[PDB]
Amino acid sequence: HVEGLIAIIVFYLLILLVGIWAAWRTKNSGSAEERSEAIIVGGRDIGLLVGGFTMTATWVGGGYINGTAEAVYVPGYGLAWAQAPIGYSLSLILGGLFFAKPMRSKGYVTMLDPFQQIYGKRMGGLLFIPALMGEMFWAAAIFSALGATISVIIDVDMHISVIISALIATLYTLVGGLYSVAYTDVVQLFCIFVGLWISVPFALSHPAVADIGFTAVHAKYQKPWLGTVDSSEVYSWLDSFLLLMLGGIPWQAYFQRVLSSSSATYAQVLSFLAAFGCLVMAIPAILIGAIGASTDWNQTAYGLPDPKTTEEADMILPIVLQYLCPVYISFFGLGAVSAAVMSSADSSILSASSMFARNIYQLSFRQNASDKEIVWVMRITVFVFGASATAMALLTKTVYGLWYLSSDLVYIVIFPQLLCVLFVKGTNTYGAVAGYVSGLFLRITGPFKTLAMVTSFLTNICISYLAKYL
Ligand SMILES: *[C@@H]1O[C@H](CO)[C@@H](O[C@@H]2O[C@H](CO)[C@@H](O[C@@H]3O[C@H](CO)[C@@H](O)[C@H](O)[C@@H]3O)[C@H](O)[C@H]2NC(C)=O)[C@H](O)[C@H]1NC(C)=O
Ligand SMILES: COc1ccc(C(=O)NCc2cc(C(C)C)no2)cc1OC1CCN(C)CC1
Ligand code: NA
Repeated sequence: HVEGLIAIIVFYLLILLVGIWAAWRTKNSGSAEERSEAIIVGGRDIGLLVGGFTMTATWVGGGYINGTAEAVYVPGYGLAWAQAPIGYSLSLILGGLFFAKPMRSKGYVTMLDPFQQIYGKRMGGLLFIPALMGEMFWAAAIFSALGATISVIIDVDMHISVIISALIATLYTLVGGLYSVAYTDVVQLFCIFVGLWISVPFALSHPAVADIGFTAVHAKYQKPWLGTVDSSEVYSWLDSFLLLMLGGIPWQAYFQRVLSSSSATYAQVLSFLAAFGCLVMAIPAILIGAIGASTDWNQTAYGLPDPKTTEEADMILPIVLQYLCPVYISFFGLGAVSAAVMSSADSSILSASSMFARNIYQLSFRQNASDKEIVWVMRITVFVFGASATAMALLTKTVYGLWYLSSDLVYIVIFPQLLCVLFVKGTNTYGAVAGYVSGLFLRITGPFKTLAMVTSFLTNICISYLAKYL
């Protein structure tokens, strides 16, 4: 109620102030005669602390902490079917092991730079379409989820909340660039960590909560929360896991921090330190889900209808932090959830705008452009993309339907091409078109998600080698 609103106002004011202050601090830190790169790659000196904070904050936002508890709470699901915490960590480990050093060693600026140099500028432009939709729909889904969460916590209609959040996210982003985004994520990580880890001890001691050890393997009010994977569901489980594991890498939000580190060796340690952070920040969510599963919602104020019978199972974590915690701590908990839902919007906006500013506007349409023109183009693009994302979140009712399609398209199309450029020699632009056509055809017409990725990958190689033989 009042405590939640007081937390939100303070948190957003602090974030705005830090974002503005970072721009003043770091306006002069860059190549003095190349201002276009200073707002994209950041001057190529970010250490272990700031890098480790921002890389962790990128991957631990969105629906992570609010859908990790829901999977544990809902009967028929459990720890077996909560695959985000393990998918993200394995994706980060694989990235740091195999992809991070080669990309940073060659000193690229954007993810599309490898493609345009070998395949061609036209093919680099064609691969811009799948990425831009993903970056512009992840932000829309995040904005919708934030509105839902805030309308549950307090009563302010979705429009004002989403508009006020999006304006603040865009304002410091266009003013600062990468440095504001990186310096504003330390506050978010500290808020989330402190709130969740101070809330969890108080919830566990409520008289209504039972023993989470006994509930895990024995049924008291509902089915055990460890879960079970049936013999029929093995392949669906593997496909769902592989989507997150092998589809989180080919994103520019990830490659904007791999390419902005001091050296190749410091671009691996950040991934290895973010893999640990993803696991560290997921334990309180699992614990809150287990609490919610073990609780008896008849002595608390929520009333006899259980949250999953009233059809509020997406908001189990706010309900626990509100009803099973004292107000002093509920303040910190609600601030933490509000910080958690908002984490990965600015990174997506900056990632979407940087590629259009560099690869599309500069390198293809207008090569002969000064740095001032490109700076203004980047700022205008940031504003337009933020406005478009907010409008899509508020008006259209098909945000998730398009997010699901774009997520599949990225994993089926972009990932096979990245492997081919980085690790396979002899590839041509005659096989890139074949892969791009074959993946799209199978996705649109008709586990078939992973089989399309292998068909897209294996059609890239055979045609490219065949074209050499003609
Ligand atoms: C949920 O909480 C309620 C309290 O809000 C409790 O319900 C208890 O259930 C007992 C049944 O063992 C009931 O007691 C009976 O009440 C009738 C009148 O309706 C009376 O004629 C009987 O002699 C007997 O006392 C009553 O509904 C209620 N009892 C008390 C003392 O509150 C209980 O804690 C929980 N119930 C469930 C179904 O989860
Ligand atoms: C194929 O790539 C992904 C597939 C699924 C997810 C995922 O988060 N799913 C659960 C979910 C939904 C929601 C709502 C907001 C809609 N919040 O969480 C994320 C994926 O890539 C991200 C990986 C981290 N970073 C690079 C951004 C992209
Ligand atoms: Na961020």
